[PDB]
Amino acid sequence: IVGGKVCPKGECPWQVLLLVNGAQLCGGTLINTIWVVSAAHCFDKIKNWRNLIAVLGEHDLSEHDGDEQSRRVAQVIIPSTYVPGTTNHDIALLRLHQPVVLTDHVVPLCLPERTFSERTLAFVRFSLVSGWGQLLDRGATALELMVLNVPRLMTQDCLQQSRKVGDSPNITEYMFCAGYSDGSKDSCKGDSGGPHATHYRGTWYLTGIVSWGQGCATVGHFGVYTRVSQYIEWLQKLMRSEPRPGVLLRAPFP
Amino acid sequence: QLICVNENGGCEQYCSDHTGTKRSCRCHEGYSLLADGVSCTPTVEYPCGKIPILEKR
Ligand SMILES: CCOc1cc(OC(C)C)c(F)c([C@@H](Nc2ccc(C(=N)N)cc2)c2nc(-c3ccccc3C(N)=O)c[nH]2)c1
Ligand SMILES: [Ca+2]
Repeated sequence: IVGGKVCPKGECPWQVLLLVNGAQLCGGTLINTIWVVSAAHCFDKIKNWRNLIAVLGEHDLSEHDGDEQSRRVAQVIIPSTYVPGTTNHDIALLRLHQPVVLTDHVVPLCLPERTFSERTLAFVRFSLVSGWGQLLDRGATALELMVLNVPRLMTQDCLQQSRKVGDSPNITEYMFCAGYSDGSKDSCKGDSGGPHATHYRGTWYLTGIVSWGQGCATVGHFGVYTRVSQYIEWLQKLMRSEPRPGVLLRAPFP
Repeated sequence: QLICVNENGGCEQYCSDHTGTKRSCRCHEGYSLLADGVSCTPTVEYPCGKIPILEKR
């Protein structure tokens, strides 16, 4: 997170820390006691599927305070339409082996219904983005969980306000822009998979996933996020399924 | 007739349209609908999308 602040401990209780062989991999969002929503691109280079851990109630990486809860990831579900190394359909649904215990420091973010998310949440201008990613482009990652408030843009406006760059990926109906074009504030690669959380009438909802951008907080560019509303039914159906042997599962999308 | 299209039909969380001018508001799991028919109240200690340290202070 570039140009944000420390998220006070317990104020981002749905934030997930994903680890592989104990090493920081990505962010994620707890949506109930068993399920975590993240980015499909987080798993492009995974060889050790059995060493994937989701840590809940994490705040400071340098110390164990007793609020952290770790779970082994039993399954990583990715839509069939996602192509490794590309940007479209950047979503992953993660099943924890056992549920986490909800506490003051461990609370899910609401996965909203599609129509409510499209008609109401899509028009709440500001939303929070968080993670232990880079504090600067080509800089060190954060030791304490960081949070940033970002405004959402309509894709036509995002395209007009962005510097034209050759071979830049298309911003599809499965993505949205949020952030600033002045180089001051953005999410970064280390925040990948992390939440874009929207407030509505006293409750927070999942509307986006840290996905991609041209560098981090680059002048003339915005952060690009997975448009979660396009995946509500796909996620709901999978949450009702039985797990299958093998951690990685490619599921048909739609 | 269409109701949910207009200001989420007054619903705090989810809106459902029914035959005629009937509208039903719904809530996410861990919440129940109040008798006003629009508001949602938690049924559990840790409902989704609420920050306990902020809710308790
Ligand atoms: C579909 C992803 O598409 C991407 C395309 C990118 O570049 C475009 C071609 C322009 C790009 F830079 C990134 C990086 N993520 C972000 C994210 C946010 C912001 C931002 N400014 N908001 C910038 C960059 C990234 N994540 C990894 C990564 C992170 C953890 C585990 C594994 C990996 C991995 N797969 O290498 C490597 N690189 C992703
Ligand atoms: Ca810690």
